[PDB]
Amino acid sequence: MASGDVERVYTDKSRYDPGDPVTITAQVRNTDSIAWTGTVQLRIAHLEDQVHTASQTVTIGGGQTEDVQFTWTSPATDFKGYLADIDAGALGSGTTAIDVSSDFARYPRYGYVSEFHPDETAAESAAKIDELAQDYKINAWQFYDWMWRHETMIKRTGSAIDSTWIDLFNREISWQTIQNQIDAVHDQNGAAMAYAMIYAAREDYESYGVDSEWGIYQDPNHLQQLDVDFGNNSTYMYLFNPANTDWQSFIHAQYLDAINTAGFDGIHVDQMGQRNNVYDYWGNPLNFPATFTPFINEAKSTLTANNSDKDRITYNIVDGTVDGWAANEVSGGADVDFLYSEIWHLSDSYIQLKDYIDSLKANSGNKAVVLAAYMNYRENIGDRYEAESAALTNTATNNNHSGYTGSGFVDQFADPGDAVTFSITVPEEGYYSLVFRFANNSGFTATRNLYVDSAFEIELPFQNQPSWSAWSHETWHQVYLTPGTHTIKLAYDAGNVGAINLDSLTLGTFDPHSIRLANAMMAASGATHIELGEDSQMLAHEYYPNRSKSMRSELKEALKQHYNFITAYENLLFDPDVVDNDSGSQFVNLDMVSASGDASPNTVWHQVKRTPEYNIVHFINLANNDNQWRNSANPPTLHTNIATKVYVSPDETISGVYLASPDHDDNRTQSLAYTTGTDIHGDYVAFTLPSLEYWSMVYM
Ligand SMILES: [Ca+2]
Ligand SMILES: [Ca+2]
Ligand code: NA
Repeated sequence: MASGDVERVYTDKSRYDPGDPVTITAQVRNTDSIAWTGTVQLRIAHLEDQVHTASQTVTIGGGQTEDVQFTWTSPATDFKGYLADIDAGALGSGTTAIDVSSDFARYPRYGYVSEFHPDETAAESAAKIDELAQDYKINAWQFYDWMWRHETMIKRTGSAIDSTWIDLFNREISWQTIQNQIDAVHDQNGAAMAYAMIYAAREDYESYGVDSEWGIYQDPNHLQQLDVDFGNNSTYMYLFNPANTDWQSFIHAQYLDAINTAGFDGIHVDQMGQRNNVYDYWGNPLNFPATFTPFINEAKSTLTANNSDKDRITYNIVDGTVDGWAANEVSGGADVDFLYSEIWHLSDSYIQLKDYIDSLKANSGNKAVVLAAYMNYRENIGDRYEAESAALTNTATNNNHSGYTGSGFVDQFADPGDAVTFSITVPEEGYYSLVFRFANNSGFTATRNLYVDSAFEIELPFQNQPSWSAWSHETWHQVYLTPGTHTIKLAYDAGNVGAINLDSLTLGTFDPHSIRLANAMMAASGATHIELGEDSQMLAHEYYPNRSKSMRSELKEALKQHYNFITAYENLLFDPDVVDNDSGSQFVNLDMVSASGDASPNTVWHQVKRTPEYNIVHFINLANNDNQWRNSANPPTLHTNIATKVYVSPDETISGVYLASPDHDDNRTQSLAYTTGTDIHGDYVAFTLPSLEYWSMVYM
């Protein structure tokens, strides 16, 4: 009785040049008591075609996990996704995608780095980079808030680069850590993109060589420069004019310093979004969104002159939507290598988001599109533990303010020696986000010390709110926990301040249902999603270090599948020749399953696309859910054996009907039996979809 499983399959790089050798590794576990000897088979497909096989005999000891490796010379034709399948017979199987692309900008799969601690060792830097590359095919990383000051990015004493420096939120950043992450990125053939603002400088900017004549103002008399107040009467960002050629000259030299000193491949240029009624120093009104494209193009040219292998650029189109602010200007005129857009509430539905991605493509000559679209934003979702049901220590229960959940909340939480002790149960080893719902109208920030299984973790702040009924869940802390029972104690110890009312503790959890639907919708429309970073953290908020939610292992598995599916089938998703097919919503029929062509709520949404070689039908299952992409969702209504008709041209040629999904069979393509026929409505191909859970793709 042989037994086991392939735990992980990955490649040595997230991207390859045509002709590069690819090393594919199956991590194969023998779960039997004794050693297994057997054949392990590699099959590599390109879409429906089997292109390579290989075989070897291996022995794997009882209870052991062994890396089984194959090597493959990638074919010499550029821009090709493949699927590598490793079959170990009785010990199971697994797949991974292979991406052959000379230019990552064609198929960006963008993640992030936000943590640059001195105590992060090279091995830890390499492990978080390697995990993202291996499991999600990430080929580019945005290094978020690596810089010292927004206008002076590397901190120097004379000509020596400081070993560490302190960022705008008082975080300690190590130069060596940044460098080690960059090298680990390059070891995956990745691109390392340096975050920077288009137009920002920190306080006292006159001392760092920046002229206040370059700024932008709320009035024509240069009185009030546009700023961001961080609310401590000290830390500000001041805004400047992207059209001003001296600001350009200063800030583009900083970009080059980042390229040349750290080895970044390019610049991720951010902005704050829509500002109205804006003036330069001299009191001239600015067409503000029209300044961005000249800045970007000059930036691109400056970067290309410095180093044409490390000249990458993108610019964040904030609050993206059809004809949104700066959207047509940037997508239609700016030499970004790929488009990037932060989505807020002007494209809330699937179809609105689709319409936006389509317009970015049409404007830009089918550039890649990456979307920042923070899933489940501000939802206090996950396992909830009510504070009034916890173990109380010199604190009591009450109900005399509006807005609590459960039967009440903890109050008389104002003195040293007072505490609240939650007793939680977690189903697996991993990160858990402790999210505290509380009130505080003390007039000032309160603080408590947090303890986990009796041992001190950290001191947490609790911001003051306008009233005792304005609750907040914006105090959170992530911890790493083993399965089963744990104790979570919030304490007023000596040296803590303020009174607070405590509603609950929630284990902040990303919802997989929404996340899988959104990712499917974006990929079916030709965009990817910046969401993964660090050691499989996910973006919960625009400030990337926010850990207010954590992913559970079932979501991490689904994301691995999804991210490999969009790499292996990248030629049917993101190539410039992938276009919507003109025909409307009676192009496709699903017998006795409600469907739409327009992402209607509670329907199987079908979308028909085509290349020169293939016709493509996407099915995205919105059954049991609405049409809004961001918000947590129900499990979709599972469908089985859907009698499907796809109406086709009488001319069009048809060799077979192929099915693949990130939901079933490790992204492998399945050939489906089908018939051709004609009826009242026209010529069709008929076939049965065996199942539909989130997203299935049929090609022919
Ligand atoms: Ca409560
Ligand atoms: Ca929804
Ligand atoms: Na139907």
